Amino acid sequence: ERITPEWTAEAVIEGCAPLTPLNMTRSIAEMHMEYPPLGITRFFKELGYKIAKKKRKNRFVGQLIEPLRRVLERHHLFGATSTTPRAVFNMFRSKVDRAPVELHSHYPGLKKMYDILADLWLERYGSMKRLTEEEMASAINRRGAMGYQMDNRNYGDLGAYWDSGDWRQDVNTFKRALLSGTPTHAVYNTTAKRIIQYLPADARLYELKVLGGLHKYLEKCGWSVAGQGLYKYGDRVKKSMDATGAAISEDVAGWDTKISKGLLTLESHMFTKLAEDEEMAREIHHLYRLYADPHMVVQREIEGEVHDVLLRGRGQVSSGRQPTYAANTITNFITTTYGMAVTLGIPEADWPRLIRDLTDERGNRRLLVSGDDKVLFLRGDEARVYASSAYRISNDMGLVRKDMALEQESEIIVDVKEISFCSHRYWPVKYGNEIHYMPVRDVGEIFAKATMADMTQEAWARVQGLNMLVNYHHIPECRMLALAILSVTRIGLNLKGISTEWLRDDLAPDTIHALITEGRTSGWDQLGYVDFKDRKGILLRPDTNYKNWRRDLPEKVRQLREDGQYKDWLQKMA
Ligand SMILES: [Mg+2]
Repeated sequence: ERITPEWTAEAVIEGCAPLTPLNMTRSIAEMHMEYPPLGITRFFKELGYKIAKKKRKNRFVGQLIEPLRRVLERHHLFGATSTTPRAVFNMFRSKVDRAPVELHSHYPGLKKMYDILADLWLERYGSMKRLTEEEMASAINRRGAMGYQMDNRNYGDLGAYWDSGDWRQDVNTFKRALLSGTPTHAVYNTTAKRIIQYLPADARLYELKVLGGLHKYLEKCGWSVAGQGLYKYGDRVKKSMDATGAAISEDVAGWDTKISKGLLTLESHMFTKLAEDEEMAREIHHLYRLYADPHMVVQREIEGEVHDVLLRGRGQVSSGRQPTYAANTITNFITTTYGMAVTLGIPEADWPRLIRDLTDERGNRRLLVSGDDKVLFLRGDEARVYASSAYRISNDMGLVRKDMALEQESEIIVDVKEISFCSHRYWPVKYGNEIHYMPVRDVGEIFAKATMADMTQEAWARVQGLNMLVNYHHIPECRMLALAILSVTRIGLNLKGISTEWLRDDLAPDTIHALITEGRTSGWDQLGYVDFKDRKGILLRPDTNYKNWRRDLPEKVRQLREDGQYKDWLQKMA
């Protein structure tokens, strides 16, 4: 039914530069809208639409696991078509087309904590430079799409665009138009996988250049796992639990869709504080003027006609933006620390020390944060105070917790192995005579992510094999699949084009022991396994289906090998 959304008033946040909309006329015209809007969204404002056109498994990994596909689909979460435009628009309306809560009483306290963190980072680490070309080359996804506004340049993917060097002039053109107040290439494209939003490739490279340094501060933070591999997370979870004794690990449903323009105004305020010069601050501020006023093209289908629909929102966070992870991590830390401080009655004059202590992993409160994922660690007495009322503050901000009633008290976790962080739990695994906590999740999810993405298909599989060996060797079916992947993929591929210490053809256990025990242990035989008794549930039961797959893996490896040079890794196991 034909709806005309009325947005609430905007928050006015003292001490912060407002994120005024840009002049979008040029960027809107670049999308070549044809018809006036239908208006069937409740929050997003439709500007117009045009007639469009309806928008596999890696062969190496996929064939290696094929004998297991049945048990993985039945007993695990492997789960294996393109989403129709009808379904795309239905999931946009269900999940994205929801107004953020702009108006609440928490901005002054949130600002205080953003300011404290910014002053701490500046005091200890200095201000933030734009990324260098070399840093940008390390961070790009070479397989990223170009965007409708860039499709008629025929680059294929980001990697080809990057190699051509043409982006150098385009990024400067993007910058100048943006700073004029009338950007080019500022309308988001979307694809369905959830719905991924992304600016054109030139805009994405500019974002990375300006805001990509935020990751460097996060690497210094004891509440962040930025730059650290998954094999380190369990020990961090254990260390945090040992100093506290109780954990609260709650997810927000659709975190990205709930971030307000008010929260974005705070992010911008903080990041301009960090910028290296005044022009950079203006660039960051102008990027956030774009972010807080997102325009995007989403598909739909009515009466058999496929539409490309131009929609305008307010606030929210787009997923296909490289700085998003770092900005999400910071805002998740601040909103969580704020709600905890207010709920526990920590006086505001102690908030600078509180944020320093969280950052230094000192005291008996700890956080671990990655994107929208967080675990809060507290002593039992404070955990009970937190669990019974901190949700009121996040509810006030629209940060509603997933899969629980609105005012349900938080579950207090007291067993380190029940803490979920970054979609894993962590179990103690023996390396020689020491213990390290290593990640586990449903093996169907592990295998699916290793399977669903030329010589880059082979290089991609090989990197999945190296990653699986490093992170999941303690799960027997994962170590086995990893060794099979490394036996069927050829030596000499460019893995770095596709995670530096171990991205090598000559990877050996000494590299893995260096990452986990700093080389106190050695050899294949000191790489631990989970106990046989626990090989069930999320892990593959070691029955005849597993054993037959293992039996036929050497033959399958020989059949999948082609003209390359290979080594036999399956003999490293049994
Ligand atoms: Mg969590």
